Parts: sequence; structure tokens; C-alpha cells
Amino acid sequence: LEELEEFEFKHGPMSLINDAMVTRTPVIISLRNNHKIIARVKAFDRHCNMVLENVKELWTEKKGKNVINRERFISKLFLRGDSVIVVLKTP
Amino acid sequence: PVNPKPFLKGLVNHRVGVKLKFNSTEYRGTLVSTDNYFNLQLNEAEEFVAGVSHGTLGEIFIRCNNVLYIRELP
Amino acid sequence: MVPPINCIFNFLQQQTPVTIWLFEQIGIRIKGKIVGFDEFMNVVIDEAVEIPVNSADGKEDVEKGTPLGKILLKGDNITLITS
Amino acid sequence: MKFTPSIVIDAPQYYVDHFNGKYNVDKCVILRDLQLETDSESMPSSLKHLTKPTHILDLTNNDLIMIPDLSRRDDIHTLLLGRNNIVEVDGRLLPMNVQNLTLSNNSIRRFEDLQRLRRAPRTLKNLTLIGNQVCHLANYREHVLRLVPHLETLDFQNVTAEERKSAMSF
Amino acid sequence: NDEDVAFEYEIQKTPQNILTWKRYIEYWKEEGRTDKQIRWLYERFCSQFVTDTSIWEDYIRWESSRIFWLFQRCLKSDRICLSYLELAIEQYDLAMIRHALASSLMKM
Amino acid sequence: SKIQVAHSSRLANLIDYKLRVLTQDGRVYIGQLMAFDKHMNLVLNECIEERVPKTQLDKLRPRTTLNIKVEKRVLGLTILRGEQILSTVVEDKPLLSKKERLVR
Amino acid sequence: PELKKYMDKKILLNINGSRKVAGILRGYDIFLNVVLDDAMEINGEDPANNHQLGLQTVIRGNSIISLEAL
Amino acid sequence: GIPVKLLNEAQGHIVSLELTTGATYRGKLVESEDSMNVQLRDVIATEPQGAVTHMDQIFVRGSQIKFIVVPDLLKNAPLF
Amino acid sequence: AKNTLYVSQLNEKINMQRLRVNLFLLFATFGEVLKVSMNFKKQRGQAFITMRTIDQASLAQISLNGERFFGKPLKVEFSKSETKTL
Amino acid sequence: KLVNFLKKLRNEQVTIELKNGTTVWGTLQSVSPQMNAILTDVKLTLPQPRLNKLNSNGIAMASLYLTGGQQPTASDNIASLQYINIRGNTIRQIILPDSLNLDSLLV
RNA sequence: AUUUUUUGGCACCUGGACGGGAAGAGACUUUAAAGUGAGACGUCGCGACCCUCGCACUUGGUCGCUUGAUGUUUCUCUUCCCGUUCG
Repeated sequence: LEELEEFEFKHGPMSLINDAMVTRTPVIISLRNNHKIIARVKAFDRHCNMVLENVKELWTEKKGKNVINRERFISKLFLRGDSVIVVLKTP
Repeated sequence: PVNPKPFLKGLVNHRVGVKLKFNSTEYRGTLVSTDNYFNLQLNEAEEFVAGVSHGTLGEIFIRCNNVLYIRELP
Repeated sequence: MVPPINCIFNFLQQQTPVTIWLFEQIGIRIKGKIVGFDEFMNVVIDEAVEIPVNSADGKEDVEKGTPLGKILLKGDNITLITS
Repeated sequence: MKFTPSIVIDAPQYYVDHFNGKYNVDKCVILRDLQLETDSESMPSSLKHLTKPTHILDLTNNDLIMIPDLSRRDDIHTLLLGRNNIVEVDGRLLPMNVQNLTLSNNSIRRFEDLQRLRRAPRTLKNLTLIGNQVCHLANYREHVLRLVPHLETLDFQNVTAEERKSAMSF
Repeated sequence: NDEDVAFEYEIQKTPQNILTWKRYIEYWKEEGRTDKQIRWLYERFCSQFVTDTSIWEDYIRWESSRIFWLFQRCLKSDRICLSYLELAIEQYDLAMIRHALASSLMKM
Repeated sequence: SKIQVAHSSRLANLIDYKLRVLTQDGRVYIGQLMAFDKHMNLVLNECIEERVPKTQLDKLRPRTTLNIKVEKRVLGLTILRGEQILSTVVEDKPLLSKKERLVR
Repeated sequence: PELKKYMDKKILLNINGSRKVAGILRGYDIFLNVVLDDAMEINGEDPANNHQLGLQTVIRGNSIISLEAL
Repeated sequence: GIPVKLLNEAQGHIVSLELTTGATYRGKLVESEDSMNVQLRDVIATEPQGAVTHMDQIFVRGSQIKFIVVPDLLKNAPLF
Repeated sequence: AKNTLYVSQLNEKINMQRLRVNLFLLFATFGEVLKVSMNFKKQRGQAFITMRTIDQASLAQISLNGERFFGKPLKVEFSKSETKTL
Repeated sequence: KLVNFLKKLRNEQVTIELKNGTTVWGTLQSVSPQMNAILTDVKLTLPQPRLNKLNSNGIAMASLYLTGGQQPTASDNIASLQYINIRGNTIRQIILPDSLNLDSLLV
């Protein structure tokens, strides 16, 4: 069983997340509510659940006919994986 | 004939356009790998919303459930 | 009786042109021929074209269709497949 | 007796069906014949222990001199105060959503004792004032009606359209 | 605030009703009166019942260094001393752990 | 004031407790939990639904001075499907049946 | 799906997107996929607005909301 | 567990069920399945807006059931 | 006699929802009314009121009988039985 | 995997954020295998701007009010609950304690 | 984590305050004179005429609401008496 998990996280698409975790580089996760999160991956699983460090959350909100950016810094966070649209490797 | 997973395993190292079922977003990039659950890794990706590019992204991992279709790009 | 999977295998084997309706996108359809499928009802569609469609009084102006080429349409987006 | 926390906490709570006919759905809290005399330095702070939600509060036959300050209750749609010694009807003190109020056999003696019924919430549909001295007075019913014209029933007799249309003309 | 007095009169009604004192303490927890205030109320709760140790054991369950100090008092004044045996063993000063335990065996 | 329940109370302990069950379309179902399921399918006895009308929803905006008049349906014995539950909240404990009041 | 009692009978389905399809049930599936013969898209009372669909029609089961006899 | 078994015990009785669409159906439960699929016969249907209509027989897919209302007698069932 | 009073000669024209609620409100003054049961399809104009105690039921019998209730004068007497669906 | 990490956070204060944007501050008491949380001494909240966008947030505001805990008329619609059980599919994020030594929990 | 539940078709869209109601405006139909922001679902009831004589374990039919209130779809505001609250 679990040997397949160690295969898929090493060769398959989640090797990106794994590389970002091992090299400690931040990833720009993009969520289903159009929030971005910029964060370090500390752990993940096959559902793309994640434990994240130094989370910066970013989004726009609207006042009338114009938009104002909003921001949060969260020290430690867990992300349920069903909400992830895309994860981007920060250059 | 070509079944879905053999087909997608044939597009690896070729440029594909992954249209998402949401936000009218389509990611155009080189397909590097794919999961049995059809997760995708693209490289050299360009975000397009409604045909207007938001510029090159580098590497992206796209969760399987967001995908409407993958098309090969000639 | 034909099980639905066998009916899709008929579309595959006879190369019958099909129209596929999309799950929530009532305004769009895909026309093509299925060149493979799987137990999740993912489909590889060859000669696929997306067709603009009206929501009710649902005429289909194929003259404005956009050719996608060959696509893997994820099966969680299919609602109907028809000749 | 006077109000104390154990009295208000221990009070029998059980669902009744009288407002529905089929299902037991209204929590009825029972404080009957208990001879609670009122004391502002003991009662309202005890009533902060009255369980929430509750729907019928039955304070029948208790020695209260005025309607208890349940103004902070959104839930007590029925307040029973029969045989108590209430003398004045301050509509501020009723629950916010009280629908039925039962003042039978209290000690209300003049329309001046009723005058602040005008302040009662517009949710109040049912009133009973039987056995008060006030019920003997001339034009009593028309007075209560023009104080609170949105009653549907007063003293278990239906408020007809002509009674309401009279009461609202003042 | 007024609400304490509603329990105080109830204590004047029937002071040996343990559930009154318990609900009074519970309200003081929910509002969060200071430790030195709740100590005075727990010592009242014990003093009205000084013949029975069970209320001291509830007090110790809230006072849980003062819980060790009062436990040394409760050992000086035996099932609660048996309950203390794990705490007393960790003191390692053998006369202080062993004397209370042998006293509890003496009044077993 | 309100009911307190022990912190260890799993859903299996709340049988015969009257729950408020909150659901994905902004509605609440209130009834004694008779049984449940791995999915959180629930059986609610004597169930009553509440919803907030669109006329009242405005009163939830910023200025207990708000007083929402919900709309209710008495449903009766009801099976909720698990997909619809967002959350569950305890409203009340198992009461004595009014039979038990009867003196003789 | 113990759906056999509908077999070779005409049925009307309400399916995702408030769409409706009527036809002759020729087969069904564990996932409640169905096959319709003589299928028609229904969207009004006017037969000129309803569209005859293809000779064979497969409906993916998670789309079906209800399946009503005719 | 018990909730689906209760829907087996309701067979032969008039169930009322609401869909995710808001449509209501009320009728005799003639079949039911472990997925909460149901078959209703002699069915008072109702569009989400309240426009009533009537149907001889209907099958409803489990995924689309919001809740099912069951006769009060079954609160006495031995399941509980 | 018994926990259950029988009430008769109710005003037929009134809606039972009002009539049952107001019978609760009427009898609650003199007893802990545990149940008001009415079934006009089988017994028009009649209700069976179950009090907590015989002393309360007897005081209610002594005080509500003949009292006006929606204009029509109420009839009250002890029931032949308990209410079973209490 | 990582639900077995969350199972270790018992008796610790978390701010769960739901899919609909409601934030649940509270003491975490349980996490089922399917991420069903149980929390006590809870404070539900809706972020300020969401109360102005009723086409998206009317359902969220209605579910918050109908919890019956919104006796406070505080802005941002605070509701206080002694106990809540949250079905795991509704969780968007869990904001964890800052002092949590993640390594000891993950390893 | 793969169609039927839990690894997402979801997201874009002094003074303040509330409530009694009056007067005008507005809008549509009539021939200067009389009626009251559009069109429609349903539902609680209310009150009259039509069913039943009474001790059990869904009273029935029908009409007005010219408002008694209420929920929900689709289309295009000034002013004066006054009740009640807030700092």
C-alpha cells in the first residue's frame, strides 16, 4: 500500500509540493474563494491537506465600484485540501 | 482508440491547455507529470482568463477536480 | 438491455458522432466522436467542438462553434451523451 | 417563599402540545402555587437562571405585585400570572415576543392601572383580565381595546372587526 | 453585583443543601471571581460541613503549592490520604511521605 | 441560563437531546435526535424547520435589539440527509414526559 | 437501482441544470446511468421548441434528479 | 445505520420528501434503497415556487434528497 | 372525581387552534393542565382536559362550569375515563 | 495522514474558518477521522465586509443567526455557543495556536 | 480524494431612530368628473350562510378580506399631526 504513496509523492505531480517542502521554499497556493496564500509547506498528504508556516493570506474586497486589497499574516495553519485550485512554485 | 489515462500519459512533455471548470481560467503549459487521480503538474505555464494572459507562472500543480478538460496544443 | 457503458462502447466502436451536454454549463455543448473512455466516464473526444447554446428555446448555432481539437473531458462534467 | 436560584433552576420543564395539537413542542416551566413574593434584590437576578429556550412560564398563584421583568426574553410567548396580586400592568416588563398574557383574578382596580398596557409589544394577541375589579367598570372592554387594539381575543371573547375599527379610531 | 445575594439568602434557607453551595461556586467560576475570593467561598463551603472530608476533596480539586499545603493539613486532621500517595511519594523525603500513609493504615 | 453539556459529549451521547441542525441552504431543523449515521444522516422526532425570510435578512445587518421573525414548518419525524448538514448545536436536554407530572 | 419496472417504458427525467429529457428506457447502471431510445429534449409545451435527440442517449447518473413515468 | 433502515420501515406509507431543488413530492413509498433512492406512487408533486402538479409514479435519486418526512407511527419502531 | 374533566358545548364556529389554546389558558388559572384533547371529527364541541391533580380538577369543576367562553356558556363535568394518549 | 495530526490538538484554542467564511473560535475537543470537529466555548463570527454582500452571504448570515447564539447584537454578528459539532466537509482552514510545536506533532 | 453523503460547481453579481397613520405626488381606467411604481403565485388565518348532539384516543362545503396578516417570483418620493425608544 504505502509504497505507492512514496512513489506518487516522489515522481507524480505532488513532487512539486514535496520539493517545496524539502527545499523550504514558499508556494503561492490559490484557493476556491479567490484568496491567495503565500506560505511554507511543513507537511502535506494525498488529499492536499497541508500544514503551513508563515502564511500570508491575500485578497481583494469591494467598496462600491472599486476594490481594496486586504491581507493577513498567520503564523501556523492547516489547509483542507479540497479547497485548493492551484499551487505555484515561487521563483 | 486511446483511453483517458494512456492519452494523458502520452501528452507528457507536450504543451497542453488545461481549462478549469471555474473562473474561465485556462492554464497553458508543458505537462510534466500526472496522477492516477488526474492531478496535473505544468511547467512554463501561462494563466489565461477568457483568453487574456496573466503572464508566465513557472511551475504549477493543478488539483484534479478543478479541471474541465485538457486539450493538446499544436 | 444495453448497460450504459456498453452504449458508450458503441459510440466508440462505431465512431458515431455524439453531442455531449455539460454538467452545469447549460450554455455550452461539446460535439465530436469519443475515442476512449474509462470507468469514471472520462472521455477522450476527437474532433471536439464547443457549441454555443441558448438556455431555453435551446437552439445550437454550430456556425459559431469553436474547435478544441482532441480533449480529455473529465467525466464529472458530463451530463448526457447522444448521437 | 421568595425567588432563589434553586427555585428557578429546579423548576419542572416539560414539553406540551396545546399550541400544536399533534406534537409536544413548547417547553412549559411550572412555578405554580409556590407563593413567591417579589423582591427586586432577589427576583430578576434569580430569573437570569431561567432556562433558555423556554416558551410557557407559569407563575400562577404567587404573591407578585407587578409583572416580572422578563423583558430580556425573546422566547416566553406565553406568560401566566393568574391569582397573583399584580396591581399595575407595565408593558415594558413583558417578554419581547409574548403572544398570550393571563392576568386573571389579579388586583387591578382602575384603567390608570392598565394605562401602560399601551407599551406592550405588538406581538400580543391574547389577554385575559377576568376577575379583576377593572372588569366591572363601564366601557372597560372598549378601554382595553383602544389601549391595545391589536388583540384578537380579550377575556375569551373574540375581538370583532367592528370592535377593532372602533378602537383604532381614537 | 446583586446575584450573589440570591444565593446567600438560599444558604440562609437551608445551609446543608450541598447543591446550593455548588451552584453558587459554579456561578463564581462562570463569571471568574479571583482565586483569593473563590478560596474564601470554598473555605465557607468546608466550614459549614467541617465534619465531612468529601467537600475538602472537591476544594483540593479546585486548589489544584497551596494544594500540597492544604493536603498536608488534611493528612494531619484517610481515603484522601490514600489518594495523596502518588503526590507524597514524589516528595522523596521519606518521613513526610511514609508517616501520613502509615497513619492512614492505622486508621484504615 | 442556557444548557451546558459535558465536553466529552459525542453525537452518540446526544440521543434524545433536542438539537438545532444547521443546513447548507441557511435553514435549521430542530428536534430530538433519535438516531444518526456515519454520514450524519439524522432522525429528528417532532422536527420543526425554521428559515429567515428575505424580508428579515436585512435586519441582520449592523445598525439583542434586532428581533428576527423567522418562518417555520412543523415537519414531524424527519430523516435529514448528511450532505445537507453544516453543523449541529445542542438546544435542550431530555425532558421529563408530561405523563410524569401526573400525581395519581 | 431496482429500476427494471420502467424498462422499455417511456420516462421523463429531470436532470441537472433544470433540463428535461424524455425517452424509452433501454438500460440502467449501478451509478444510475441510463440509456434512452427515441430521446427528446423538453423545454416547453410547444413541440417546435422540444428537440429530438440522437438515436441513442446515455445520461450520466449523478445528473438525474428524478425519473418520472409516462 | 438506523436512518436508512427507518426508510425501509416507511414502505407502504405516505412519505413527503424535499429535493435540493426545493421541489416537494408526497406519495406512497413503494420502494426504497440503501442509497436513499425512493419510488413514490400516486404523487402530489410541487415545483419550488409552489405550483402543484400530480404524477402516477416517480423515482427519486438519493443524491438529490434534502430530507424525508416519515409517518409519526414509526417513532415506535423497534430500531430505536 | 378524576384527573380528566370533560368540557362540552364549545362554540362550534371557532377554529380549534384558538379553541384549544384558549381552553389551556382558561383552565391553567385553576390547575396544571397537562393535556387538552379535542377531536371534532369524532366528537364535535367537546374537549377532555387532564389536570395534574384531583384537587385542581375539582376546583376547576367548581369554578369554570357555566362560565362564558367565546360567548357560548361552557359545560364542565368529570370525565368517565383518563385520557390514554396523555 | 494529517487528520491524525489534528487529532492531537485536543483542548487547544483554534480558529476554524468555514467554507462560507464563518470563523469559529473555540477550544477543540474532537476531530473525527473525516475531520468532523467538536468545539466548546465557541464564538462564531462573520468578517465585516461579508455582512454587506447579502447575495453571497445571506445563507451564511441566516445559518449564523439560526444557531440561536446571536443574542449579542455586536457588529460582525458574533454568536456564542457552549458546544458545536462541525461537519468536516465545511472546513476551509484551521488557524492553529502560535505556540504549537509542529515538529513534535508531525513526527 | 474517482457518479449515491466527508477531500467542494463555486463566485462574480438642541438632536438620533423605529412605528401609528393622514394629505399631495405617482400610475392606470373613465368623460372637467369618479375610482387606486406595475403583473402573478401560494399560505396562515378572520368573519358571516350551508354539515352534526354529543365521553374520544384530521367536522365538511362555500363567499368577502374593498386588505387581517404572510412568504415568493417577474417587470420599471415629498409633507403634517403623533405613539415609542436612544445617547
